[PDB]
Amino acid sequence: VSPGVLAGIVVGDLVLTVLIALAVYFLGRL
Amino acid sequence: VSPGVLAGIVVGDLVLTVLIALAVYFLGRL
Amino acid sequence: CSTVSPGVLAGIVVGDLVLTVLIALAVYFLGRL
Ligand SMILES: CCCCCCCC/C=C/CCCCCCCC(=O)OC[C@H](O)CO
Ligand SMILES: CCCCCCCC/C=C/CCCCCCCC(=O)OC[C@H](O)CO
Ligand SMILES: CCCCCCCC/C=C\CCCCCCCC(=O)OC[C@H](O)CO
Ligand SMILES: CCCCCCCC/C=C\CCCCCCCC(=O)OC[C@H](O)CO
Ligand SMILES: [K+]
Repeated sequence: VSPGVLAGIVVGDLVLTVLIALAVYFLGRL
Repeated sequence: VSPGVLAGIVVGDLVLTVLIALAVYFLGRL
Repeated sequence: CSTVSPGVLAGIVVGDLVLTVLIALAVYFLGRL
């Protein structure tokens, strides 16, 4: 796999992890 | 890391990410 | 071919999981203030 893909994966991971953490949190606020 | 291996890591990690968030909030409201 | 070391890969995955815990904790702690 290419470093270009991996750059997307790593940064994507950071972003999605924050979004998931916050989505799950506010789901629990319903 | 092959594309197949990377794909398994992406999927497994995101499932686990959702559950970890869920678990932290669950424990936190006990 | 740039073969990645299994030790590094294992380390980074665990690293991600620990960071994930930390992110969830941060949300939790700041959320309840
Ligand atoms: C679909 C439900 C998945 C729930 C599983 C929880 C695993 C949690 C581990 C995550 C770290 C990343 C490793 C993920 C490894 C699991 C998936 C897998 O083995 O992938 C096979 C891949 O196609 C060839 O490596
Ligand atoms: C094959 C691999 C299978 C993958 C599975 C590995 C799961 C590992 C544990 C994750 C912590 C999640 C614990 C679940 C927390 C329970 C919270 C709960 O039941 O309450 C629901 C909610 O909080 C009320 O709306
Ligand atoms: C992605 C999960 C982040 C884990 C955070 C754990 C705590 C910090 C320790 C190490 C972070 C650095 C390791 C991850 C970034 C290094 C690998 C990398 O940069 O991959 C890019 C590659 O060059 C292709 O573009
Ligand atoms: C919207 C896009 C969403 C994308 C979702 C991504 C989720 C990836 C899952 C776990 C992060 C761990 C990634 C581990 C693979 C990269 C680290 C790696 O193998 O790098 C070792 C190398 O030696 C250093 O450059
Ligand atoms: K993650």
